[PDB]
Amino acid sequence: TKAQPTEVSSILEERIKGVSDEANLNETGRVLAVGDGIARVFGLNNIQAEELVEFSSGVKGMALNLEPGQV
Amino acid sequence: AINVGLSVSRVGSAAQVKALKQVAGSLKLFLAQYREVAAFAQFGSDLDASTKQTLVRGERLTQLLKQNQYSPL
Amino acid sequence: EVSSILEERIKGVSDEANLNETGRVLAVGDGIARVFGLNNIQAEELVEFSSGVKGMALNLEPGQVGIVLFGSDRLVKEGELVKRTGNIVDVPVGPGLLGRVVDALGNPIDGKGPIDAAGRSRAQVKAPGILPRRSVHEPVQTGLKAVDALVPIGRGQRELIIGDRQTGKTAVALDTILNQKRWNNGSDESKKLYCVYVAVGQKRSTVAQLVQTLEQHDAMKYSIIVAATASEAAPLQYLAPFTAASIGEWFRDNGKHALIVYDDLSKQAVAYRQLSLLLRRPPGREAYPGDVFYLHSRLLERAAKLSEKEGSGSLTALPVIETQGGDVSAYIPTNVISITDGQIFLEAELFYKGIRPAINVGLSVSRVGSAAQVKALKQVAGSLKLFLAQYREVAAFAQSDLDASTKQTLVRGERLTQLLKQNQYSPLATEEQVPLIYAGVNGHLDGIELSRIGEFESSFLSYLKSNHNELLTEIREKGELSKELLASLKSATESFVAT
Amino acid sequence: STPITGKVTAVIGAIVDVHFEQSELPAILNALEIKTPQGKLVLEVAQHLGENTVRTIAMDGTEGLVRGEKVLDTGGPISVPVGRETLGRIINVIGEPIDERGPIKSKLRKPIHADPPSFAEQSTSAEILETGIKVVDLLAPYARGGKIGLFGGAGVGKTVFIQELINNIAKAHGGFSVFTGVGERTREGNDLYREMKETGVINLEGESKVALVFGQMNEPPGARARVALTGLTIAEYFRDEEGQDVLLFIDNIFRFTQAGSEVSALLGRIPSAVGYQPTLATDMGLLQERITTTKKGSVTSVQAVYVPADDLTDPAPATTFAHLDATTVLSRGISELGIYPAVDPLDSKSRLLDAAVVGQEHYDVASKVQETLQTYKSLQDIIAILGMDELSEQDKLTVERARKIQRFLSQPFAVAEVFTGIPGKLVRLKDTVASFKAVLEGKYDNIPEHAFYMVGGIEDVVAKAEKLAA
Amino acid sequence: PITGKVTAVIGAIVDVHFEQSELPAILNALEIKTPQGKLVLEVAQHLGENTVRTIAMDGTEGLVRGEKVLDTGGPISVPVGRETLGRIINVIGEPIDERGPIKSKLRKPIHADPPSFAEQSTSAEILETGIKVVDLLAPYARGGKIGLFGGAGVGKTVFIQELINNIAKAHGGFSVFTGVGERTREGNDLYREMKETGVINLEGESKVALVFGQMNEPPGARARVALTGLTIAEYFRDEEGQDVLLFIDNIFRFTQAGSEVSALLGRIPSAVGYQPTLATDMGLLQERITTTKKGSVTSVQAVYVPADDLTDPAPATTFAHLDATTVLSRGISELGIYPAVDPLDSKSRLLDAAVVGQEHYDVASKVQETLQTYKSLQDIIAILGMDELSEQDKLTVERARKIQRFLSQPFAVAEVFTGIPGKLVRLKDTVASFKAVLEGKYDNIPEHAFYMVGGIEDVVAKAEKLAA
Amino acid sequence: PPPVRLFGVEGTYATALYQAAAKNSSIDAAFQSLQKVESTVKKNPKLGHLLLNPALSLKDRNSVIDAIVETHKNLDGYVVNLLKVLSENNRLGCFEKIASDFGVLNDAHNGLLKGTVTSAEPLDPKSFKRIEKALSASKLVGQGKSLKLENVVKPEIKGGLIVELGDKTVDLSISTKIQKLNKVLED
Amino acid sequence: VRYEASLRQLEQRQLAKSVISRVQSELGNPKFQEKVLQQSISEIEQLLSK
Repeated sequence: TKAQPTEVSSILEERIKGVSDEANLNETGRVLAVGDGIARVFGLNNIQAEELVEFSSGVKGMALNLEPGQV
Repeated sequence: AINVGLSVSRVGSAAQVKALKQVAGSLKLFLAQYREVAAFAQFGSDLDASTKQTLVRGERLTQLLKQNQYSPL
Repeated sequence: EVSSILEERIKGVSDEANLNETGRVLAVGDGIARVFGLNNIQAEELVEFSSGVKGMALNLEPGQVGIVLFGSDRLVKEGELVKRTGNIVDVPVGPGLLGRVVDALGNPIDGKGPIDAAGRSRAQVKAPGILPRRSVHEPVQTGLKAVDALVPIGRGQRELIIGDRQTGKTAVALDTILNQKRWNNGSDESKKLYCVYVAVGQKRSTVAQLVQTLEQHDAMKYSIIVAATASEAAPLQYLAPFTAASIGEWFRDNGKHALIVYDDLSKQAVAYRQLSLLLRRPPGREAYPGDVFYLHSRLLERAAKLSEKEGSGSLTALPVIETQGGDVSAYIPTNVISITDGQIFLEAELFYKGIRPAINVGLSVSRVGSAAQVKALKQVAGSLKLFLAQYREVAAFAQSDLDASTKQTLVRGERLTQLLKQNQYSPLATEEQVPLIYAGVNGHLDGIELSRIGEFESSFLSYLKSNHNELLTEIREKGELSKELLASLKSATESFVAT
Repeated sequence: STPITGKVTAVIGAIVDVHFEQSELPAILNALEIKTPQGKLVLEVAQHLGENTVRTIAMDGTEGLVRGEKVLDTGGPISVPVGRETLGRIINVIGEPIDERGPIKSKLRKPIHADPPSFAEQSTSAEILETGIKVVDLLAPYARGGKIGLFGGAGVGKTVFIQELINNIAKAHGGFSVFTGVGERTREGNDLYREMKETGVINLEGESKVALVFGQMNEPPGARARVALTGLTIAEYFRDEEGQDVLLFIDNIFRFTQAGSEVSALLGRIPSAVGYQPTLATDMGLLQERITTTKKGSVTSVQAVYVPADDLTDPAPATTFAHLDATTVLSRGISELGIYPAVDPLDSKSRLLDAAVVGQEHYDVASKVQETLQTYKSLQDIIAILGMDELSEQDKLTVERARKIQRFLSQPFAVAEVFTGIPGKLVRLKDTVASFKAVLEGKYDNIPEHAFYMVGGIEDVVAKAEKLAA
Repeated sequence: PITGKVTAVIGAIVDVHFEQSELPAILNALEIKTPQGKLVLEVAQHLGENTVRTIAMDGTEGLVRGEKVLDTGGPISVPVGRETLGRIINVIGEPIDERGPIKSKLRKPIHADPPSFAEQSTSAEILETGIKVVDLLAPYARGGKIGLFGGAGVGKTVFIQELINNIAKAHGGFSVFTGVGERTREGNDLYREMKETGVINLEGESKVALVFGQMNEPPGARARVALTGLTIAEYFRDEEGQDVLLFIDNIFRFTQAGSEVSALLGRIPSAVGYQPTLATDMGLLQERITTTKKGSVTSVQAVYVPADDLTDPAPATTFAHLDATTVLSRGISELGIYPAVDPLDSKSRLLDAAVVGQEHYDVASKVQETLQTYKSLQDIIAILGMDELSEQDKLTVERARKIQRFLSQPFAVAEVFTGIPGKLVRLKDTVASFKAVLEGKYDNIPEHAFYMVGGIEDVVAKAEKLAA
Repeated sequence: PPPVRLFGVEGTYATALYQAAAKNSSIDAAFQSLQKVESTVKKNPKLGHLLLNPALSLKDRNSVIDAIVETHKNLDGYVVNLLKVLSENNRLGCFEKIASDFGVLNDAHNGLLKGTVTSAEPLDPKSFKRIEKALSASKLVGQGKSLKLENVVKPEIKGGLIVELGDKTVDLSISTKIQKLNKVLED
Repeated sequence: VRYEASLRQLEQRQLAKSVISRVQSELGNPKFQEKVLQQSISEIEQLLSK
């Protein structure tokens, strides 16, 4: 029914193929849609509010919206 | 507050008292001409008798029109 | 009887089996049928329905490909075939559309004459190179004295006719088509502008005058009128300037000239707005789409004067832009004004003042202008700019009585202004524009009462034809005034002023 | 198989969605009917949203639409009645009589939609309307074929203008007419219905000289939209099949524009031109083309138009100005001044005015008038500041004739016996041309300004010179 | 590299879906093989899942979802060097002028990062020209932005041509004239004119290189042309240490095109109907323009007002970046003065006491003051009459009129028309002239005998020739 | 991997399920178990009504899953991981939609084509076979992907037939021809 | 004169509805079987050629 940003085929294919739904949603994230000056990382559910994340690219950014499934 | 310059009834009148139509017969033209004459009157230009006629008549009416709160009659 | 003709046609229709790719409507609303299938399909390609409606594919996306319907929503339903014709929108181009009023689709809607075609060329193409170009220097005579001298007209030279609503916009334009009859009559076909009037979102009633007036003056045998009317849908109106220019390209490529008068880009914009908003395209200025600029720009940059290589031909243009009381600061006027080289700006006041055309030539400039101008007309109306120019500024002084100087300027300006008041739909030759202006400049017309100006004009012309039609023919064909003609020309004005 | 069952899915004001069954295959422009206590609610399909589910506009009340309640499929647009026996009856937007004299008689029926006549069908004007109102007749006359538009603000006597034309012109011509009321008050309908019953333009027997089609504003926004399409269809029937000129009248056609704007946002079509339907050009365009002169009948509409905020440089009137042949402009000021009607002298313009079509004398006279008034208006500035005695003698005389002309626009009407109380006048086209000319030639500047105030034709102007002297 | 199939074609916004590993980086250039030439698309978002969102540089027509796409590995690479000059190039760095493939030894990307803090213009610099009016009253600077004002075809072309000419003598430098919103009819005329006046030579090398961005190419090709010319300039600056002058046309049509690029990508075009990323884009553009240790690019840009407003967002953002304004007008041209410069509207924020030394500033203030006082006096001097002049007052009149005429350059670009041999007057020599006129040591030399000459040396000749 | 990607309208779930069990080659097994659990949901009237109706909490959707797996044998544990992922995301609103889209993916990747041969009437088995051949001659059906065709009776074609598959059709229906025949006798 | 003009159009319109009248006879008659099959085989011949 509802459309959700958690309909991502790369996320979905790994949740379905086990009882495992990814341990890459703890203290790690993997980037998705990025550019326009705003970026969307999937996971990071152990995170703090107004925290700094450092991306492996030599760019760091500040979590603004902690949403359930994305930051 | 009341203003009669931008107060119109599109369809037209028939709803007033018969007596009030006669007495206010040309009241509508006087007030409407007066505005235009009044505007001219402020530049300080010398005005001919036709213009000063309208200006003397109009002004007196306007003072009639004016009212104070809570006078039903 | 009639049935027999129809019987002839019926037999010529058979069962047709093979058909290519197809889609089925999922939901259709507001002229936006949304189709399932059509994976592999060209950008903006034509589709033909099973109910015989046509469409274009602005939206291509994998879930659905969002067709835009050109016709009725009442013949389109759910679950209907959409055959893929396999051909991007293109319309026939030929010489045969001379004397032919065609709809946006190129077929005769007046019911007069067949379409002799040779090729079909796309509505959208791409504008030639830098090397396919040559400087603008070819005159063109509109038959109005003011336009040809103050802000000359040229070939592949576009400049506006932007003005207020029903102030005789169409009269500024119509005079020019009627004047192009002059070259047409002869046989040098590198001087023949085959005119196209493009009525976009402009109703069939208005156009019926437009055709009628052409027919009376025998001008439907080279004028072409492409019509996408007020009633006809937004694709047809959106595609009406693109279809018309393309007809002109056949002429232009074969080495010829032709002329396109667009009426009006204010209405082209309105149609793009209707399309954008139903396909939920980005907003912009004034609630018209932000990407309107790109539309106008593509159309106006094909109007150009080509190299000799490309046969020494051009597509001359004259867009007509409709203003809301003289607003030029308005988003759609503003785009076109920058793109095009020159403007002509008609004025509401002149109209009310009984001067019709109400063209106001002070607020007219042409960026390229006089590089395309007859030599004859440059000599006798250089002066003419400087005389009318002073008179405007000195006409900000109004009557009691004034300085000896100031009053003189008004007298000179005013006789010239009444001279340049002309009746509409009346063109003029080069041989009759050039003598009159010289009379104004040299003050043999500005020594004669205002009331008698109108009289003077015809008398002087007749007087020149009776005595010496040799000087007029000489003037015309040389294109220029020589010291021997300039001696004579003064002599002649004197005898005429005497009577 | 076509289901005859739909169940309603969402009532959100006028918007009513239906859930049709397997195989239906919905098609736009159909009519769905729902049985209701207020009759039969008609729904004109204006979208299918897919999977047998339409999103429709209501033409009747939805303050009693029950969800789950069976929705039949009727198909195509609704069919009203046309004929000559459809005259002088009051016909509803759904085609039903609210004049309550059995059904509206038929022979043939046609639907409220009609395709617009092709280029080959179109033909020019050749007849010249004469309204009998001196300002209209000299400075912008109308011709049969035309799409006349009565632009003005509010308080400029819009209904009264429309009323005047029926009082004169309607009786006169040999054709029948159609009066269509779009979104108007319950007072105005009744005023039109009584006044013309008495004048015999409405008669209980058929074969009249008007039709009445009252659609009102206390009916949903879709009904106000399709009251107009309904009346128009009667006029097409006249024109083509029954071969008679119509002198159609519609009122107020802004209720038609404003109506489309309401259901535009809700159907999903985001506003354009700022607060207006993005389909403004084409809806107008379709409407206007039906009203024309062809190979038979000549249907010449007189359309009322409402300019909002008294400003006519706003996008909704400006778009329309193009669509209409013979504009007039009216304003609050002129009406109040005692000059009836409030039509402005320089702003009344036709695209049907030619110097030959209305004849050379007429043209030359109306041009002189346009000049003299325009000098008057340029001089207003000078007179305000400088004074009136720092004008040249040529100028002073133009002021004087322009004042005479300005009060020579004033003519009382019968239907403006709610203002002056002096009956109407009929003024012939030649009589306007000759009396204006006389003023301008300087031979009829012996006549004062007030003797051109409240006059008819020429005979009248002479009669008023004597009366004031005594 | 990696390959993928086009999975959308909405508008001129094409999304391409690639075989799963990674997507192109942002700003990279993609090449599409089609029978419509090539179409170079530039990535301006990553939608995720190995898909992109791109803007177009070449019209979007003759595309089909399912065409194979190629990833270059970075921005669009334009040729650079001194084998590209006098030839017109569109946004992809290839000929419009049809003189045969425009190629050179090296190519460089259109997008680059601006130099370090250390390598910016950190101290004042002066860029010497031949014009007296520019060099006195508004000194052109290195890494300086001077926003040109007025219309095209009244002197504008003459002014552009002149400065290109001055630079070769001064350094050995080059220029690149970049036309944004360029009309194709006009473009041929500018290239033919530029040949005639001697700044583009049909045989080998030239001076100016032309970059045209036609309107019959998408909004992105109007936007990225400014970047395309910049790369050329920089090559001279960084690897050949030569000073350059980089023109832009109208900055309205850079703004007009960028709004479309914004609105289309997903973003909102709000900034009074223009892009909200406008300031930041001018920031990228005009901070790679600067004086490095080896050379310097300087920029002349053109301001077009939207409806005669200096209070709008687009004029405003430009006015902050700009350090001087030079104001051509027609009134000046009609008094027979070419340059068309207005010395009353000639101003710089690099006209100071410590930026051009004290002497230069203090002469400029007087030269400004004479003309200002002459104007104030002239109002009532004309009305009262030319004989109600004071002794004091007519001393101001006399000085001003000497200065007015003296400014004119009979310069090489407009040489044909007046018939008078060209002039380049250096900045030091401008200042020096103005000192002798201030102390009235040429009040024996008539006013009109300052007509069409340059420096101090030049007017020695005209004085003799008037008397003779 | 998928035979072609399908996105949106709860088919992003189907694509993900397909590719997940495709990389493990347990697609027959996915199909069999999905058919089994769906078959018992559909033929229980309220369970096939109120399970697509997403009127449940968080906690309840989870309790639904537990009741569903009593009717399921637990033949495959992936279509049961699909029930768990739907219950966690706060939906159970479309079940046959996720199913049906998955159904398309499995047998297209395998190679099975779905055609329709709508006709107004029942037709010869000779015809089916002849058409089946007509297709094999042509490039729609080259093998590597099977042929199945379904004759349907729809009075939506009222004579004649329409062949459909791989969006390439041959349309010899009498209805369309009746419409053009009208058009010319209306001039 | 108007109706006479109208009548030549009506005459054609009567033949339009007549097409519908033969249509009824086709779906009642075993033309419903035989011509559907004339239609089927031609589709077989065209499609074999692809």
